[PDB]
Amino acid sequence: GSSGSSGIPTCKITLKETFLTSPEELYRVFTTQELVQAFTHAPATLEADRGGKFHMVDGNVSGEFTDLVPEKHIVMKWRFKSWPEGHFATITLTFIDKNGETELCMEGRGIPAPEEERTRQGWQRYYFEGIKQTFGYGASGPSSG
Repeated sequence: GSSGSSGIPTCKITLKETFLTSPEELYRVFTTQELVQAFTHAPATLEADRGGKFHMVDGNVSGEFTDLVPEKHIVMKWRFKSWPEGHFATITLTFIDKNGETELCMEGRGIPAPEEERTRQGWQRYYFEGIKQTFGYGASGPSSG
């Protein structure tokens, strides 16, 4: 290329979707291996614990729990099985109460630009798209999100 820059480029994946379930509920689907292997239908290994390891997509997506707040928010790493060495993304999820639904505010920063698109493309497809249908925490009709 024309521009010269050292290191690897990255991007941010800010996804804000709502769920037709209470925080405490979704608070498990993300902190419960089993629940994960349900919406992922693939060999997933989740360990609810500060520093634990969460694997999904048949061992294609792994990470590590950095912070865990009571039905409040969750901060962990996110990456693919084809990502560079020691290269993860800091993802900080948040569960909000809307009196029936839960607004999951995902904030990922550090996703490889080269895999940026791919990431987001195959991020919710399993994260939400999977649960929304699996557990039935999805809505219908067009919204002004």
